[PDB]
Parts: sequence; C-alpha cells; structure tokens
Amino acid sequence: MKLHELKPAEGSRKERNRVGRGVATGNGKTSGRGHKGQKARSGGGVRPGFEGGQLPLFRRLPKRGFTNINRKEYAIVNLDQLNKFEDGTEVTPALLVESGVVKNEKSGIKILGNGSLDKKLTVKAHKFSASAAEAIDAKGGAHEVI
Amino acid sequence: ANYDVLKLDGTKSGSIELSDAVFGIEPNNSVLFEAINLQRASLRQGTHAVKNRSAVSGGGRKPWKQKGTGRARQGTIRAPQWRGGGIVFGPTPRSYAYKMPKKMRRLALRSALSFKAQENGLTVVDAFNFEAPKTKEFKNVLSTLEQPKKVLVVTENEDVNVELSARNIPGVQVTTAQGLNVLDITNADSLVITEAAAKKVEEVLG
Amino acid sequence: PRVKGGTVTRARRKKTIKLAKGYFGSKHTLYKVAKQQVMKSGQYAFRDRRQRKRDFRKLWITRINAAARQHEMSYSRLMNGLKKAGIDINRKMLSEIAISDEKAFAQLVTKAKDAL
Amino acid sequence: PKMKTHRGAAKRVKRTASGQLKRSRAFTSHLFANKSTKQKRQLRKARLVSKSDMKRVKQLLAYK
RNA sequence: GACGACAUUAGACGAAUCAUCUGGAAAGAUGAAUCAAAGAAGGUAAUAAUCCUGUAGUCGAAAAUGUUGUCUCUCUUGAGUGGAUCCUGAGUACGACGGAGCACGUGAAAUUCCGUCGGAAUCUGGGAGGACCAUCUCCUAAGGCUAAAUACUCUCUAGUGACCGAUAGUGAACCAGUACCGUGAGGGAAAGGUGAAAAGCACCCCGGAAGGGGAGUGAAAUAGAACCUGAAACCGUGUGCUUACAAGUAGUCAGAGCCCGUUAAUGGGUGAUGGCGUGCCUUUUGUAGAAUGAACCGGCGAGUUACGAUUUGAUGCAAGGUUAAGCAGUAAAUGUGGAGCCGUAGCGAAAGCGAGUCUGAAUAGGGCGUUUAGUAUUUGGUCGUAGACCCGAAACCAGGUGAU
RNA sequence: AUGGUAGGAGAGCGUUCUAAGGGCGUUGAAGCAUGAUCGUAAGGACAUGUGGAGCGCUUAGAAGUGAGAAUGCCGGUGUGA
Repeated sequence: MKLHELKPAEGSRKERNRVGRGVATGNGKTSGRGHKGQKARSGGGVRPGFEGGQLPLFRRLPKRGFTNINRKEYAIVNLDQLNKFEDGTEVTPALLVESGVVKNEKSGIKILGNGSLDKKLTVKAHKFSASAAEAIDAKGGAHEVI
Repeated sequence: ANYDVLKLDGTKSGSIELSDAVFGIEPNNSVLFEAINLQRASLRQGTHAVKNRSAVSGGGRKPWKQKGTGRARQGTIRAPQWRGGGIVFGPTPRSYAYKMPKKMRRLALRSALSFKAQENGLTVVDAFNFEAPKTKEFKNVLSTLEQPKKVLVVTENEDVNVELSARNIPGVQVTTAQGLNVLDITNADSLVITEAAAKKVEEVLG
Repeated sequence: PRVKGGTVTRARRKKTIKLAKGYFGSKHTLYKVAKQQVMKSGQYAFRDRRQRKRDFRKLWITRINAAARQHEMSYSRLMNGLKKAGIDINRKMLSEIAISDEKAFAQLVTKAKDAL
Repeated sequence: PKMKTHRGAAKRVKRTASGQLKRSRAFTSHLFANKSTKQKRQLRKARLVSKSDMKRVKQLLAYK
C-alpha cells in the first residue's frame, strides 16, 4: 500500500458513541439515562444480583457438595485420533505428546473409545476404557498399562 | 522469480532465484494496515497528564456557608467550573502499544515485500564495496541505478561504511536484513538489496 | 492535544445574528433573544406557507361573488351551473377574467345559466 | 483488577456443558411431616437457573 | 602495594557551501557545490543537513589510575576410620489462662505479647514439624551471630522526548508564597510577552494635560510606550436613507419610496401595509408564569485504565493454543522465549466411569450430554472494581491554633 | 411503500500528529477579524483590515476533543438615574 492511501478493511472500524453532545444525536440531555431515581445518578445503580430487598436467588437455594482437592484428571485421547499413526507403530505417552495429540498430560492418559480405530498398533497408557481396549485388540494389537 | 543482479556501475552480473513464498504472494491489505497501525502506535510515548480536582494546589475549605445568602452553593475553589481548575477527565499517562500474533506479523512483512516486487520496485545488486564513508560516492551509485527519491537499502548484517555513506541523502534509509519493518518498506519507493541479504530474508520468511 | 473552542462558536452565533437583521431592538443584537426569534420565525413561516393558499382562494371566491351578483346570480349557483356545463377553469382564472375581460365573463355566465 | 467470583453462589450452582447452571432445590432440608411422600421425592430432582435469573446473575459466575 | 585504563571524567580547541537577478534582504526563479567517523538535528531585518554550533577528530590534569595477568607480607595440600564416653546452648524447650498476627472471625491451632506454671535429655542421644501413636524430613532449635546481588529518587546532577504549551507540567516561566485577608494556626490573587533597528516624535511652530502640523530611524505609527501586535461582542456615540390615529411572543404571510451587481445571476436589495400569532429551558397528568432559572465574551465549564467479563472484523491459522515475565534491539518494529499458563468430552456431591453417565441394589426410564469448531488470537457497544457523567449537605474523626 | 426524549448498525466535519502524498507562501504567504460562494451539517478553496511570516487539501489514525442555562466560576467586561 502507500502511506497516503491507507485503508482499513471494510466493516472493521466504527466510531464510538459520544453522549451528551446536543439534541439531534438522540442522546442529548439526560444522556441515555432516563429521568430520575437511582439509575440516573452518577455512580449509581444497584449492585448485581441485588433485587431490592427480596431475598436474592443465591440465598434462597441450598449449598451442595464439596470439592475433592486431589482429584485425578486424565488427558483424553479417543480412537479416531489414533488413526494419524502408521500401522505397527508403538505409541507411548511421550510420542503422543511429541506428535501433538496430547498437549498437557495431566495425571496420565486415558484412551477412550469414540471413533473407529481402523489401524493396527500397540499402545501404552495409564488407563483404558472397556470399549477402547476392545477395539484395540480387535484390530490386532496390544495394550499395556504403563 | 528471477531477478537481475546488477553491479554498482549498473550493468549486469547475473540472475537470482527468489521464492514466491516470500516475494511473490498476493499481498494482504488488511494485515498490512493492521501492522502499520500497530507500529505507529508503539512509537508514541504517552507522556501527558493534567491535574484533577484533588491535585490542584490549595482549596481545602468550603468558601462560604451552604445556605450562603444569595449565592450558589459551592464546595471548594478548585471545583471544575471554577477558573482555578481541576480538570475533569483529561489525559492520563498511558501506553499505546499493543501486540498481534506472530505470523500475522510475518504475513505483513511478506505483503510489503511482495508489493515491492510487483511494482518493479525491487533491485538486487551484488555486494557494496565501500572502504571509507563518502556520501558523494553513494550519490553517484544511486544515480547509476535509476533510483527514485525514497529508497530503502538492505544490507546483510552491518556495513558501517554504507551506513555512514548513505546516512543523509534525504530520502534514503539503510537497514539490516533483520531490521526490516513494514513501515519503512511501505515508506520507500524502491528497495535495493544486496545478494547476501536477499537469501537471508528469503530464509527467515519462508 | 487540547482543543480550545476558538472561532467556531463565533461563526455559528454570528450567522443567527445576521439572520435576525431588521428586528426590533435587542432582537437584532443579542444571541439568545435573536436565536429564539429566528426559531419562532421559521415556525411561523412554515405555518404561513400553508395559510397562504387558503387566503388566496378565499379572495378569488369573494371577487367571483361580486362579479356574479352583477348578473343576478350567487357564487354558488354560478359554480354549480359552470360545473354542469362542463367548464373546468380555476377560481384564479375566473377572478382574473372578471377583472380583465368583462365581456367574456358575461359569456360564460350565460353558459352557466342555461345549463341549469 | 480481575473481577471477583461471588463465592456464595459458586457453592450452590454448577455449569453444564452448553452454558446453563444446574442448581439445587429449595424447600428441602427441613420439616417433611407436613409433606406427602410424592413431594418429598420430587424435590430431589435438580433443575436449572431460569433465563430471567441468568440475565441478572450472569457476571457473578463468569469464571466458573 | 610499581597495585597495569576511575571517566580518559575538567573539558576546551577543532568540519566541509554559494554566488546572480525582482520589493529590506533570497533563505523564489537561474547556475553551482559540501569532504569523511561530522554528512545530524537545531537556534541568527530572508527557511546556511556546509553564520553560532555541534556531530567527528584531537590532545587530553586535581583528587584520577580499567583496576589488573608476578600483584611485598602471606595463604589453607585435609591427613583417612569410628559417633563407643563427653559437648551441642535454660526460667529454657516445654504448656494453661487473656489477646494479636498469620487469606483464615483465636478456635481443634503450627508463629508473637502480658501474667502464672514450672521443668528434658544424652549415643539404649534426646528433641522438633494446623488434633494421636508407628514410618518420612529436620536440629544438632532456644546459644549466638553477621554477606553482596536486594529497596527507592525532593529534586541532586547532567544529558534527552504525537508532552505543559503558559486557567500550564505550577498557586507562581511578570513584583509569588508576594498584594492583600486573619489575633493566630492559616488562606491566598491579578498581572506575562518590539527588537528590522529607539532610531522613543531633535528640529520647528498654537494650551498645564491633550492636540494639529510637519520629522524619523519608519521595507509599513488608526505599527507613540496599550512596539506581544490584536480581533470580536456588549456597549457606543455623531451622520444619515426610508418611516408618525394608537391596544402590542414585535415576528410572519400579503408591497409605495430610495437603491444598484461578488468568490455573479427569477443577483442585489433597503424601508412603509390587511390576515395570523406562546424559550436554552426545566419539571410535569397537565406550565408559556401568577412554578423554577437566566445581558456579552471566555479559560470554560460534565466517559481512562490497572484491568477484568460478556456480546458484534482479519489470522498464525485451524487438529488445533504459546509465549506472560525475561533476554537482544533506537524508550520501536521485531527476534527469541516451556521453570511456564484455553479448546479437541461429558456426567456425578464424590470415589469414579467414559460417548455416555447419574439416579436406581436395575445396565430400566427420565435429567444433563453425544451426533465438530475453536482460539496464540489480537482488535471495534454494555457491565464490574476504582472514588467513575458533573456540581451541592447538615455531619463524623484525627492533628493543631485561639482567653488582646 | 417510507414519525419516536430509550434503540441499533450510519456517512461527516474544528486540535494534533504522524504516516504520507501534494500544495499555497519573503515579486509575499497566511491565519485571524470585516466579502455574494459551498451547507442539514459540523467545516473549507478567489474584493477591506492584518501584517509581514504562517496555513490549507487528500487519505488514514489519536483525542486536554468538542459549547445558551447548573441562585455555575471569572481573566472578566459592560449595562439598567
């Protein structure tokens, strides 16, 4: 381009609304606020969730549960994600990370059975579902619980 | 994708092959605008401030009593409608820079280069041989290659003599292959590159 | 960048003052009273562009009545007989014929008469 | 500053997969002798936060 | 220590160009030029990257010595096993009772204070670690100490910039914490602005002031002490063109006298008559006041981000997500950056299971999911935290000043 | 077939700079204040004065941006006998 003929992409910029600059803008005197009360005032309005003294919704409902502080979460890889590999290749967690299927192996790797495998390989992970091990051994191949 | 390497007398020294991944894309005008806008905003220091009503000198006390006697009720002599001041929402010192993703940035550099190579704005020479700084010498060089007023010359890493030579012909700017930015590529009317430089920029953008 | 309000206020006010020229007293000099008067005079003239059409129709009909009564006719019987005759000319035109060409006006008074 | 989570609401609500907030049932936890056994077991099924309420309480649980 | 460069710091010297024609001059049109580490900006009756100057180069002096690679003295080559007996810290570890700090509302408490208690151990050591006993880490707590890298800039000092551009970073770029006000603590202004050169009206003529003339350095004094010029409006005031039986939101729509035309063509008008006739305004069911508030001008007077959330362009670029900090770069772009941080899977209070799962003792129904699209994303309306559209209390507290 | 103090997505102007391009300018160039043009705008290209050395246009970006009242404040001025 030239620096004297710069042009933004179409529909990518917009001018901001400037409130309180006279009558014909449509936002002239009271500036969009209406006339009086709490919401007309500067710094006004009621804090979110407050409903005027009727008991709020998050006080009239009971608290339930607890949170387990050392819970395990596993990186999930499904069966149709394994078809990017070649037959007979032996997949391991470090190979699954390096190939970029798993970004962040949280507490381990669980293989789940969602897609269709359609290859033959040997896998090594921390956890398998039932259907996953069925479809891995059914095509020929072995699974080994690291 | 072939370009004539000229000598400093401007005749010819050969041809050269430069990628279409770098020098030959369809240039992207949106990413180019976005990167020009970015660089222009990273250059500004936002070194501007005013004094608000709590930072104007003086003015602690209420100037007359609330029910006055025939006067408007006022609270300090430094309120915004008084002539001593207190500014309501002025400038505040801030930064105007922002970032954008890495290979949008490389897309902008490619669009700038490939626009230069499509207006016949690209001249590749073989090496510059300057052993002492002389603007007069460099001026004769830019006359033999038919160059316009604004010209960006890209060496490979650092020629202190061609830097010092070209340094104040007005309109000429001298850069390293690593120091290419969109703003001066777009600002120049033509690009002269050495031979070693064009391989380097073809190898870091491809 | 501070922008100070210079020169634009004075241009905007000075053309309202120049619109108020010929007005009494401090309506041709002072911005607020001259502004209110120029607002009101735009409003008046909007109303009077429409009242002008009623006023001139009324004046033409009064002249036609006077012209018709010199032939022993009302306005109303004349306009009726002119309609039944098929004659379709204005009241602006009828009033100008009655002023200018008296003989022609008598002529179409006769066509209004025998069509009744 | 980061906006703060309303901690009292985060003990009482859980986010579903699309966007909703599964909630716990009121009128539980006390005197059931004035209730039939049908209403005892029908206060056990969980429900969702209604959309009129989501309009009001959306920003309070933005991080959940 | 000769300790081998404080800085090579006072600093100062030290580039290189230019002439001609039309208003004062060129710095407008002609014709030329600059010498290498400067060749880069920027200030001078006319806008010199080549007058003052820097920038480059030069040598560089007091307290200086980069402060070092022998750096006098002088180092400390470590002499290996065991822990068996001794030592390893006293009102103390050690705890009750009132309190405080720890994110934690004192308690079921792992650190501190007051008052009271008291009272260990030694190689078969003892002792200590968010309630108790066995395993893990620690000490040889209290007995004790002491390092650098680790904080921060009135303005110190010098050198610099989409900045303050002078209701200004400042209250004050002028006579400023001064006039002035107050017993005192204290409060706190207004007013800024040649130069082309005073060349500031010699000289000379009529009333003290002020004028009228000439006079002038005057490229221009209606450019005379208001040489920062210098504007407007309010207000004026003296001329005139048209205009004088009445009842008035003063205008508007319907026309005799007098004019005459630029940045040019039903141009430009000017001023006399019959009809019709209620504000920025605000606040109201309703107002035009017998509801509120108001001449002219203006500093000059009412929507950022720390930084988040959510909803509306372009893409690394889509099996996909990196950079935050940091580092290198001209206070930029940019480059690099995995000790590091959203999506591709949901459900359950949870264990857990997983295209399902929860419920159910059922694998049952039914809830919530599945049957592709997101962000390294970055960037254009509304919310949150800020004190958040602006102005305005009565009052509360803390520290002071006052019995003229 | 085509009103709305509250509503969405609109094309535009005064100050500043880039970030540019291209101009008006020391035989004069302003701007600003008095002129026939543009106009819903906000906002700019040719007769007096000014001086006597400063401004526009185009495209885009940033807002001490954004000027009839608040018993508003005042550099303030000046009226109403």
